[PDB]
Amino acid sequence: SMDVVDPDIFNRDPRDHYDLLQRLGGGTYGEVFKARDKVSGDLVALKMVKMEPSTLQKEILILKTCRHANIVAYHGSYLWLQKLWICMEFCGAGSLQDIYQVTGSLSELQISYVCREVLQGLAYLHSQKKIHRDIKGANILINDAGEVRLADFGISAQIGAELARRLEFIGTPYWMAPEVAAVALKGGYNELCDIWSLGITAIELAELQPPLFDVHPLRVLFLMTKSGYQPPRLKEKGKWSAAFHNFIKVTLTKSPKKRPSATKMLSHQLVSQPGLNRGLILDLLDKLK
Amino acid sequence: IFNRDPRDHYDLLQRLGGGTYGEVFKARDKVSGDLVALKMVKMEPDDDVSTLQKEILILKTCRHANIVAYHGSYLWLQKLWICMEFCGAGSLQDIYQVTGSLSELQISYVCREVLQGLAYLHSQKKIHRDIKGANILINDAGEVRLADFGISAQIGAELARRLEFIGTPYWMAPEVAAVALKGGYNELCDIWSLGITAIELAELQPPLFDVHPLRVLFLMTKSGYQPPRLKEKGKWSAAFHNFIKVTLTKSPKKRPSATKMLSHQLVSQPGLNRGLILDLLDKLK
Ligand SMILES: CC[C@@H](N)c1nc(N2CCC[C@H]2C)cc2c1CN(c1cccc(-c3nnc4n3[C@@H](C)CC4)n1)C2=O
Ligand SMILES: CC[C@@H](N)c1nc(N2CCC[C@H]2C)cc2c1CN(c1cccc(-c3nnc4n3[C@@H](C)CC4)n1)C2=O
Ligand SMILES: CC[C@@H](N)c1nc(N2CCC[C@H]2C)cc2c1CN(c1cccc(-c3nnc4n3[C@@H](C)CC4)n1)C2=O
Ligand SMILES: [Cl-]
Repeated sequence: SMDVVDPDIFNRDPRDHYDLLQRLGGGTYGEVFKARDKVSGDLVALKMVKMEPSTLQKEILILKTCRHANIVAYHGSYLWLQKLWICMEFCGAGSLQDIYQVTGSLSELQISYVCREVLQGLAYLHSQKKIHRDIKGANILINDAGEVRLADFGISAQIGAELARRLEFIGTPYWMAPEVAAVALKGGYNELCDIWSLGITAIELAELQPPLFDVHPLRVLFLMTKSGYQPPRLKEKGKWSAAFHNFIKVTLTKSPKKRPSATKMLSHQLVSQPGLNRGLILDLLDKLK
Repeated sequence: IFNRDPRDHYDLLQRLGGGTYGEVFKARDKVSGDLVALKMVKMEPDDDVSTLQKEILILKTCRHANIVAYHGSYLWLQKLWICMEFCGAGSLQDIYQVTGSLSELQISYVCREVLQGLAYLHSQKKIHRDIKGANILINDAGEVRLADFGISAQIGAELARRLEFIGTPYWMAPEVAAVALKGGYNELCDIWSLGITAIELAELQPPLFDVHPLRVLFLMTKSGYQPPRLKEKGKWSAAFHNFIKVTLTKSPKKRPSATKMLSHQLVSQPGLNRGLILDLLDKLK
């Protein structure tokens, strides 16, 4: 009650409300488990993080204040015995990475529908002055109806925490050049970084991996910052339509001043075409079986 | 670094000031009688001393007439003392607070001397990052000296701390990668800061000084942000107005370098010399 926006954190065992099912996956953030509501029988995903004896509260708040069909729903969190369990919408088919690893390259129409859906979620997030900063196949989830939901605001919360603390150390601003003020306040970039990530994700869904995937991370950073760096392209030309080649070209615009917003990208031919609906992903899921 | 009590070589005379960096004292050499400034920092047991050592290294390796003279440093009982030249008049901010607005010729001389120091630092990709009237000192002989490498010495460590957070970069936008590896800015930020400082020398405060710091930061990050200007138009020459206009170029990509600014009419004019500032020091009495 003392918070402006209540994060809805229960100081109790999540097993009071849920039946813990299988571990779906894990990483540096912690683990994701499947769970079932003890009264309604509805499925949920629990993201469990091991605590040390505030940035997770920021992640919960980013999620809670989203109320959009293309962003995973929030159902409350449990803080118990040094563990935080964030309860969210369960997406029965997993991530697009989980799917394409069995299925192979998605079709152009299936990629188009996913991009339209991700752009809707992004336009909504950017309208709220939020940035995702971790768009990729593993964070775009698919439910049993073939519908698309964005997940994982972990990096978004880490950046929010970093920028809020940074204000404590910057000192007086009056003599700062505008590019120094941009780093101190915003980290030196804006929400258009998500549009680039979606373009890379479209290549990922078409080629099963992002460009340079087998190059070392620090070397990829080095390659991307060289003066003669050029945005990546789809390897096969003839397989894709000129609209998919162009969608990649404009989302992967090098200069952020010319890279279009999520709202603007929703007018692109590739994502505004009439045959885009969840039925395309239902076809993909049939192939999965 | 000397492993001895600086009180053995100096008599502490008067605390000149203090801040987040610690304190600056006026001190006198026990044998020569020459005056020095001692910047002291108390080191806590768990502190990382890397950025303090880098600050000493910058001062020691700078061999330039427009950067404060360095004498040595002392480390004794976890107090670090950086010994530098003592400036009798203090900073340009300490001066204009008593003297008032500097003349266009005095500002032109100061900008020339600051650009010479910045050209030396920028030639080795060293960024001062805290150019302002309080960090430009005037020594007893009338020479203009840049001081305070406290921010500059922390840039590399801050970039390294921030790099740890970077996850996988395969889906990362090139501008995000550039900020992670190159910082989001370069030495041209000092050219902007000198432009603001010239306005401060002329008007007694930087533009928007009465506006809340957070609001100033937000205004600076808007796409329609307009660089500031001198308040009076007729009081200043066309060369001074153009100096302000070009140093305050919003795009760092088009902002002139320190060497390019040294060819500007304002600072390449014939009558600029330390006599213009020794006159300023005479007025101080
Ligand atoms: C990592 C587990 C993932 N492979 C996975 N599999 C699933 N299925 C269902 C059938 C078998 C399997 C393929 C099903 C799911 C997931 C993830 N998830 C989910 C749901 C809401 C939020 C988050 C979330 N919030 N932060 C993070 N996430 C994750 C994206 C990682 C970081 N995740 C699901 O509903
Ligand atoms: C440490 C140096 C500090 N003076 C300093 N300087 C800065 N600048 C910018 C220009 C150069 C310099 C003047 C800028 C910063 C800092 C600290 N900070 C920050 C920001 C978020 C978290 C933490 C943080 N979380 N855990 C820890 N930290 C650190 C405090 C160490 C333990 N820190 C900044 O953004
Ligand atoms: C400390 C107060 C300052 N107003 C001040 N006053 C003075 N006087 C003379 C009599 C009355 C008063 C006007 C005299 C002086 C100063 C500073 N200083 C000096 C000298 C070398 C380095 C640094 C230095 N290195 N890092 C930093 N500094 C400082 C700029 C703070 C950050 N400073 C002087 O010689
Ligand atoms: Cl910063």
